[PDB]
Amino acid sequence: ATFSVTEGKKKVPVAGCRVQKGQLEKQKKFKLTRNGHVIWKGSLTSLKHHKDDISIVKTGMDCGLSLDEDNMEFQVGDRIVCYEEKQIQAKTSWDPGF
Amino acid sequence: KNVLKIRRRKMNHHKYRKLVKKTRFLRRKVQEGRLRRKQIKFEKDLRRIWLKAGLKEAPEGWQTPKIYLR
RNA sequence: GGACCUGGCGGUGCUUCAUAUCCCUCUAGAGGAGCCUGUUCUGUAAUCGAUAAACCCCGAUCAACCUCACCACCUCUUGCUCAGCCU
RNA sequence: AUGAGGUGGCAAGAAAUGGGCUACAUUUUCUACCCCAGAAAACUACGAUAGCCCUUAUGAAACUUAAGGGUCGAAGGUGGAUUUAGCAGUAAACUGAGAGUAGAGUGCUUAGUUGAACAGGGCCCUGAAGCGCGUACACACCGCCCGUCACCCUCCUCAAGUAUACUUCAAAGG
RNA sequence: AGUAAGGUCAGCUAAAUAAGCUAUCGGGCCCAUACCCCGAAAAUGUUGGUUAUACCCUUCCCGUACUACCA
Ligand SMILES: *C(=O)[C@H](CCSC)NC=O
Ligand SMILES: [K+]
Ligand SMILES: [K+]
Ligand SMILES: [K+]
Ligand SMILES: [K+]
Ligand SMILES: [K+]
Ligand SMILES: [K+]
Ligand SMILES: [Mg+2]
Ligand SMILES: [Mg+2]
Ligand SMILES: [Mg+2]
Ligand SMILES: [Mg+2]
Ligand SMILES: [Mg+2]
Ligand SMILES: [Mg+2]
Ligand SMILES: [Mg+2]
Repeated sequence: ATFSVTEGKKKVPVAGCRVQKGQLEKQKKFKLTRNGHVIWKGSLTSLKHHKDDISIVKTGMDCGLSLDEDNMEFQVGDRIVCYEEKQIQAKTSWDPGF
Repeated sequence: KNVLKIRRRKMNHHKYRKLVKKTRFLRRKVQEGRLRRKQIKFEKDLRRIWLKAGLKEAPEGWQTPKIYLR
């Protein structure tokens, strides 16, 4: 469900989501998924559950999700995949033959 | 005679006086620190005279005055 | 760079003027309407030139074809010209 | 083929602008006359040379060019800012001819008729002449030229903290 | 969403005669471009009732102020 919350004279679209597999963390980056397409890439502006801010929601926990990008449109069936990004040392592809 | 050589100096002085009014607060800091090295360089010259004359400490009852104050 | 010369200019001075002239002054007009006509924009596959005074019923005392240089299509090759070209 | 020839064809008008013609009428309109007249006269008036329809003329060819007739009877009711011409047989108004074309202009050239008003007082303006002044202009006042704010390029200075390097010491005393 | 106060031309201000000044458009002025000078366009958010007229009343629309309220 998509909710419109009025805080500070600003309409905040809130995406109500149900965690199916895994957990969501405030720090870890997110991306929006529409029927397999990738709509958005970024971090949540506010993670708030049951009127209480929770950093880590476990599997099966209900959580309302608001993005920092107001242009993002939330539908009834959109999917969201959270992910953790770690920089990895890259080695040169050049092999000299020995 | 014309004043084409005065008009060149007219703007030079105007631009210089307008730059000092814009940087007047930074110039007060530089001059204060420029007067601290000038006084310490004066204290080093006097300390070279009694160290090269064979003494170890300044003559009794001698204090180097701050000659770069207001 | 200094000092001169000439010329131009000056919201530069004096004086004297402008006779259809700068202004006021006399007379009929223009800009207002409709039409004719030219030009500029726009448009079209579809000329050119003039274009402040000193262009704008100007070249044209003049375009239905011709004029015609323009456009489209077709055609010819020592070709009206001891060539030709409004390039 | 940037040459030559043939067939067909476009040259329009949302808009703006210049010049001109005709008018908004009663000093007029129509008729007779060519200056002693009678009518008209505001929603059947004044006023289109436009539109539409027909005919005719020229021409091989005309909704198309021009003329005429018929129908039609609009705007317009005297024109903002500004602006043009003209010193006398002139302006204004009226009339005719001609060039050029097969034909074609409200255009041009030209002949004639009737026939005015102001003309005087000034020096900002437009412009001139004479004697002057000034001038950094000379592609000449649409001239020349001064500063702020930009990329790029070049050099210099200041400067916090720190680091390196160099210099001096015995040219001394016990 | 409610409650309060509200609504002009592109803006704004007066009047309800709908005008004035900017913005816009075109013309004029100049050598030309500005300024400037002239003209034209532009409506009273909407429904009617209501009255000279909408300035009154009402319908609906939008925003303003505040609050309810919502992950
Ligand atoms: C919001 O409160 C959230 C909505 C879930 S919609 C299935 N629920 C719990 O925090
Ligand atoms: K001179
Ligand atoms: K007139
Ligand atoms: K006219
Ligand atoms: K005219
Ligand atoms: K008549
Ligand atoms: K500059
Ligand atoms: Mg200088
Ligand atoms: Mg032409
Ligand atoms: Mg032909
Ligand atoms: Mg040719
Ligand atoms: Mg009649
Ligand atoms: Mg007729
Ligand atoms: Mg002929």
